[PDB]
Amino acid sequence: AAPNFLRQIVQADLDAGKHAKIVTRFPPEPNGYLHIGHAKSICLNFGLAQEFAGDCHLRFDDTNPAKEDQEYIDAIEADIKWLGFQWSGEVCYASNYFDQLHAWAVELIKAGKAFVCDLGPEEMREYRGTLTEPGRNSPYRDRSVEENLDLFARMKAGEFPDGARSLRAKIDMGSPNMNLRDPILYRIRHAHHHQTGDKWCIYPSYDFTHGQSDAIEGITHSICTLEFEDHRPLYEWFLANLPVPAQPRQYEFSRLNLNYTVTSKRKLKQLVDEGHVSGWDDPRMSTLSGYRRRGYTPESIRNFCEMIGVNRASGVVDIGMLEFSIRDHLDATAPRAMCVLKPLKVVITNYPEGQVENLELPRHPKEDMGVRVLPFGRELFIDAGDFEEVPPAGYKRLIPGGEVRLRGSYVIRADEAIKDADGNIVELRCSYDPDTLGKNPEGRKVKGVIHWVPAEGSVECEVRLYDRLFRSANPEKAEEGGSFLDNINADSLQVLAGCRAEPSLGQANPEDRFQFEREGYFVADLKDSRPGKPVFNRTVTLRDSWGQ
Ligand SMILES: [Cl-]
Repeated sequence: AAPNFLRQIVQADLDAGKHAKIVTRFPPEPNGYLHIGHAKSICLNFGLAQEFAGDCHLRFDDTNPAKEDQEYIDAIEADIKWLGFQWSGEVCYASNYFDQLHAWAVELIKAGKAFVCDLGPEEMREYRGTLTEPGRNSPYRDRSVEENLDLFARMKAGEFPDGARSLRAKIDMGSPNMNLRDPILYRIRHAHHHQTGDKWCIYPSYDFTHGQSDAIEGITHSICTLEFEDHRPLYEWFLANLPVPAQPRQYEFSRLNLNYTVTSKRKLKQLVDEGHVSGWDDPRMSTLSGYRRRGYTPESIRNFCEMIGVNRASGVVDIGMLEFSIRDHLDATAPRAMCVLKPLKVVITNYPEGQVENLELPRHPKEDMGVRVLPFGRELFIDAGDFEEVPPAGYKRLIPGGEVRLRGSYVIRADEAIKDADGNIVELRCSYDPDTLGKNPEGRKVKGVIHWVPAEGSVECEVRLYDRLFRSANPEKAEEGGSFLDNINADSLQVLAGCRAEPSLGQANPEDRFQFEREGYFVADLKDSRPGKPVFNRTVTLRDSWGQ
């Protein structure tokens, strides 16, 4: 619903009679798992290309030599495919461009627009200056082209140890823009690269790789977050001073800032490494893997991204919007079922023992989704919460001598509560009114309707009740001497054993989603569900409990 300024930019080109296909890219570093914030970038880059029949590349920004790239490459590809998108052509890797990048660096040296600098980090930082205090030229800035070429070649050949010298662009140490103050282009690092192995011991900087990768790929619209807005002059400087094959243009959008959420790599790691969650794909984690395992649908995430739009204004999005999105999608699309979370045995005293009625309940109140068969008979389970000896005001379920409707079934009456030696109710003996199937009793009213399952045929199962991992809107903000862990929601997970699902749920497959009557929306966990024995995660409650 909200405006998307990039959509309007592309449409204006069309309105002006321009027919060039758009080419976007999603360019993550393969060094972390994606989170919900990345879904906005994914929906933006792939979605724009889809909308206008262009291309979106997947590019791994793998310029850094690291050991565990493949783990992250695989996970990132799986998230993108799960969201339903497809990159055009082959997967791209920034490391594929190392030869060309090095060639272009030599061109800058030859044009007197780059130099080899020997300054150590202390001097390098001191010479850099600040936004208010202008920097100083490196003492090596006036090296000859010949000397720069020789030193750079010797860097590439592996002559010097890590950090001994770097190649820098020669721009302006007095620039009000820090990125134009002779930025580093190459550093020495003797390290094995996941793609190119031991071939390189010089590696290019983010800025030297970024726009040049875009040009090589023929990117038309290079989309990044506002964090890199002040990099645009440098992005443009390289394109203006290199014989690049294309002139991609950079656009910046405001990142997704959800409340109640942590997305920072270091805090996520601590949550995982210290056992606050089960792993990176814990249903409470803001990872895309976590969101999937929670039961969110790709539709709900794409719908949410569409709803918040794309703009250049920083601002917080309430996580209730995302919770609404999955609520809305599952309300419309998910089959209904009954699962008794806290079972209480019920005996229908005037129901003939050994007899059964096979009631048929629609899987959806509106869609043509078939029926579930619910055997009704003498032995049932209801939720223990739906009977009270001493009811609170407004209570609408079972009380002693009182009635309740069983969903899609009969009106029953609580006639005797059986208690154990400790005073716990272990059985509720009820009568039913055989004239009430699909009919209200004549001359009296029944206040409430509850879910229920047959005792014989119910599926025993584990149900995990999930809620927000954090209980405050800005969890990273803590009191003096505290941390973000102080804001953890102690009620974020409740594991229930011995729940009683209707028989039809015995045929649930991993990732099947349901509305559990009067309880919420649930998914059969993709890892722990096995045939005949689902394990259910609560995806979201029926209605908002947190407010805003
Ligand atoms: Cl860098």
